[PDB]
Amino acid sequence: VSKLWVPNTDFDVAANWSQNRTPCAGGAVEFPADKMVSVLVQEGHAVSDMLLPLDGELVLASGAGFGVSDVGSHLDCGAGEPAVFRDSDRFSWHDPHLWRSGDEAPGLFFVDAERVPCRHDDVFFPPSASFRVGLGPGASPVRVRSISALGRTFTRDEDLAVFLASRAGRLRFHGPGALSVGPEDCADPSGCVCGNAEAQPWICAALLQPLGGRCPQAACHSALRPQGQCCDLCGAVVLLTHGPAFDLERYRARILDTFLGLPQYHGLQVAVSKVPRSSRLREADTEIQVVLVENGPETGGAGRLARALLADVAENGEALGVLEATMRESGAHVWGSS
Amino acid sequence: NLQQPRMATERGNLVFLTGSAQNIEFRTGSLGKIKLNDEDLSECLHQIQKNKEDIIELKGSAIGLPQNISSQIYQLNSKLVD
Amino acid sequence: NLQQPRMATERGNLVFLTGSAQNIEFRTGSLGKIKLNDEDLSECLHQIQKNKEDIIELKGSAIGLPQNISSQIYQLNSKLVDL
Amino acid sequence: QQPRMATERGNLVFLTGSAQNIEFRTGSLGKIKLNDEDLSECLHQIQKNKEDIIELKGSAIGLPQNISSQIYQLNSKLVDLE
Repeated sequence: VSKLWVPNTDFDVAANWSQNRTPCAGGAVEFPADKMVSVLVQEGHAVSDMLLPLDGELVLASGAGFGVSDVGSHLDCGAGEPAVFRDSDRFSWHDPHLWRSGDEAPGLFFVDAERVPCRHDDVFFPPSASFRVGLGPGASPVRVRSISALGRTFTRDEDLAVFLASRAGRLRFHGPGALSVGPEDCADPSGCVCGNAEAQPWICAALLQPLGGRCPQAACHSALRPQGQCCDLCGAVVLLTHGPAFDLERYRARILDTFLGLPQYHGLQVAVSKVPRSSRLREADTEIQVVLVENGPETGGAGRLARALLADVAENGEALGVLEATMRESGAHVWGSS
Repeated sequence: NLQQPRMATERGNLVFLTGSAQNIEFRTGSLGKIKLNDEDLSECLHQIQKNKEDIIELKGSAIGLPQNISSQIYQLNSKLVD
Repeated sequence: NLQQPRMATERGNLVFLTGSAQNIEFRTGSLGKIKLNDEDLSECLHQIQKNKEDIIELKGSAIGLPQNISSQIYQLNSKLVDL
Repeated sequence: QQPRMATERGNLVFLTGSAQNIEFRTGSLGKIKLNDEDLSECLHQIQKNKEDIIELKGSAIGLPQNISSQIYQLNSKLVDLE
């Protein structure tokens, strides 16, 4: 299970410039002086003036170039208010939408706390783009299985601490949080908890930061909040008591291939993972949480699929390794302003 | 209060600028060269040292003695005509 | 663009190309230095100028030498023989 | 291993990989200026010093065996005459 970093600090990407205005031919460029950043350049740019960071680097890949500003096709860019590089400290490790999972499949989604890297995940920062990531305040030491960056794969804390302290690491990793690696594998067929329960307040604070930190209300009464999810949603949650024979990967493929392929379950999305059996503040037990969400204007497809899952357990629970299966569901859909 | 390094267009020329006490350095790997039109700069700058050493030898030869051989011979041609 | 001063890459190499009748200039502050790998530019230029001035005085001394020096030694000892 | 324009405390470093080069290339009338000093003029001055030294060595050849000793036969017979 690989987690890939989505954003970048590339020069030729409009979103990285102040209010999405990329530098135009023959114009002025400014990187904020005190911002430490590594920027990958891949295209040619005619520049009249460019202020570099006090501590940083512009990497010149194949195709990269900087030339003087002429006047012919430069008249447009002219004297129009320099392009400024956006704050390159704005990317948080605990932001769910900055990570992409290698297990993504049709009809499958993941709760918010499992969208950031988990304990047994392999983290990849793509070398095709420069990056910078911050480990937020508090944010108890992130520990993953491995971190790949700059063509290297760190599996030992000794190698990682050397790189993170070096100038190459400090150009790309900042923040007070601690980062570590440990090569252990899960090896439990019933799964492993993501391990981000203690960091969930920081994961949700990063996710809800564009919204002032407040969850938007779900469009249903008695909305559910599954384990690892930041805000309420509409749908159903099935909790399985797993026996020693439960194969979490096979059971997840069972829902995706056997049930979601049926016509009466079209347009439904499922999230399957082992979660703590409790939000209990003190060292609780585990369960298999199945989150069922129906997007679009449909019936209780989530509740109907939830009942089909309980029926499949009542019929094949012994062979599937499920000892007990409960469920809960959200209420009626609200059509106005909540 | 440190001045930002700057790349600018100036009278049609590409210009790189640093602050009061900030350097501009060109650094290659252990097997790389710095060239100006196929000429290796490191060998030209080493020629400065070779030129310095050959001048030291020339200063110690018949040319250079802060009273020239021409000066000494001039003195005895002087004294013997006298 | 491609005819005017520019900085580009070529198979891993960093290339500064001035083009015709234009310059690529690197300027530091009053107290800054320019380093060409391990060589200091200003330190090199000072030695170039010193070598140039030393060559000028060595060249003027070589020209000022009489072409008679060997004849002058025998001249001096044909008079010492006379003495 | 890619070329980069790195900065540290306002210092500007053009850094190149292990076996890569930093190559200045000029056209007709094009110049590379390092703190207002023409790089090509400096390389030519090194070469002119190299060639002026070669000729100065040639003018040092053909000089007497070593006139330094022949200096102490000048004053030796000046002391004789007095």
